[PDB]
Amino acid sequence: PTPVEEAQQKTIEAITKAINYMAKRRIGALLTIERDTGMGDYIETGIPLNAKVSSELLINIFIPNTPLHDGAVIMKNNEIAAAACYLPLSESPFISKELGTRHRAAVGISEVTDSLTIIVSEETGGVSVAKNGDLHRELTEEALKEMLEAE
Amino acid sequence: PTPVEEAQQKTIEAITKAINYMAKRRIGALLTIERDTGMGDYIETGIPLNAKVSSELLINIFIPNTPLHDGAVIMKNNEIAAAACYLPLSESPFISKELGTRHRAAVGISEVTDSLTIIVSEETGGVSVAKNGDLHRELTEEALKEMLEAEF
Ligand SMILES: COc1ccnc(NN)n1
Ligand SMILES: [Mg+2]
Repeated sequence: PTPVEEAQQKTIEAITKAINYMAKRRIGALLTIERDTGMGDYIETGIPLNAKVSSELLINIFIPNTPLHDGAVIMKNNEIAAAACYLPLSESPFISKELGTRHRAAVGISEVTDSLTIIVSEETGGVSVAKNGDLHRELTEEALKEMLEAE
Repeated sequence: PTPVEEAQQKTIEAITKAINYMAKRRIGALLTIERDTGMGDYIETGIPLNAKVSSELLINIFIPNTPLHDGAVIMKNNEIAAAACYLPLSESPFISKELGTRHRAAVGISEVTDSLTIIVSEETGGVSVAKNGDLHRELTEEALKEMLEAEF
């Protein structure tokens, strides 16, 4: 593997470790990975970080009742660009009616960008991914890894 | 003021806001500001962040029972270089006997660098600074801000 490929794999590993920790503890989380569609306007609504990715930093960001947990982390160029960012809420009538604004925000950004967003539910610890306007629910760890590698 | 001066003032405002929040809630914290003596050897022992400073990130780092809360945050100019860093423990007899590892680590790094370290006690909420081998305890918010402004 090249240094770029090793860097992507290390980032995937950091993401999945953090997601698993939060799912176990039913900590709500919202993590959007910018792709070809720029999301600077949304990044600018949050707290700037421009931080190296680590599972530890991701977990510390989403701790309940802390400054940085309310909103979305947005990742760009293999770094955490900002935390506590605003995402647009989807008006789609085809999202499961039991879900709240976290999932609607993930679907909403997925409607107007090619980004991939990961959501951890605070009600169940379930893990889902929003892309292209659809929400993929009740993912296993292997399913999430496959989506991150495919992306 | 120059951009460098404005950035310094922003970083001091972020630090003081974080320390004040943590002091009020008895959140233990250990925050070393690198000066002219390079601290790379200690930065390398922690989790790399290389992150822009904010009061919100500093507070989130030290929340008890989280991955990044144990060990020192080391700041380099206007960045949080790393968290959960090791610092050497001082054996100075002028550290109050009731104080724990955070204060001893702060004095310890202050004996081998020109850095300024801020400590929040999880027992009392009191704020102290370690510099040049000396620990100064029970600082007011004004005293801390003045110390930080004088450092730059
Ligand atoms: C890290 O990926 C995932 C997905 C679904 N559940 C979990 N852990 N309970 N991890
Ligand atoms: Mg006194």
